[PDB]
Amino acid sequence: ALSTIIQLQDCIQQAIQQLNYSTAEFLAELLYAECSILDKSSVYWSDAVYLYALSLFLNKSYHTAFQISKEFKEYHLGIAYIFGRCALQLSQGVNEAILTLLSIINVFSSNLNSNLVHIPD
Amino acid sequence: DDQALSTIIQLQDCIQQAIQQLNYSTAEFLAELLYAECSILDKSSVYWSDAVYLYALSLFLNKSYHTAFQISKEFKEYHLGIAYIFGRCALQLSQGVNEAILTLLSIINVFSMVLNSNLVHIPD
Repeated sequence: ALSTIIQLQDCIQQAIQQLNYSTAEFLAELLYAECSILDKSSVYWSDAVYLYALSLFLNKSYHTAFQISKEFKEYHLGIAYIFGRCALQLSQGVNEAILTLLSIINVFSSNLNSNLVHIPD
Repeated sequence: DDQALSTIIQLQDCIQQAIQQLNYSTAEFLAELLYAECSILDKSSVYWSDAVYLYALSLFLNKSYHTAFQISKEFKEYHLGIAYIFGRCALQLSQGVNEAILTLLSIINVFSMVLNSNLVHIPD
């Protein structure tokens, strides 16, 4: 049952793209709950975590997305970015974000391609 | 004039790129620059409307709701996105809601000036 979660993630993309906030809260949480059970290391799990964390961060809920991205910052670059921005907003856990973002920078330096919305280059 | 249009287009792509990421102050400055540059061009041309809409969106995004509300109130009828920004500001401040209603009712009833555009956050 991956078509339904793909459709709902695309729906989340469309909703957040329409500058609609707290609409993506329910759908992001639905994706989080659905994908927490199927796997803990699949690409869909990381995608759901990242979309959820984006939804909480953009809806003035920082003290939750903070820890949510803290748990799985090392899996996806967008999760680490959300963690760092929420750390800047809340002035907490700066060092861990520094280490994670330094590590992703060295990966580019040393001799990741998800195209989801609001993903920084 | 040959390069004048290219600069405006490049600036528009720059603002869309900046808004796409969570980079808002740069979007603020770039939208301000485009809005200032577009002053010479006549109100009939689309570019003024797109620049005003982008500036209003950037002002709304930066929590400066009052300035976005005023700017959108100035040219609310020209573009649909300006009306959207007016409605968002009206809900956020509860000021001038009646004008927002008289604009949105007309824009919704007519659909079902400039109505469609390729820019970011163009409402459906």
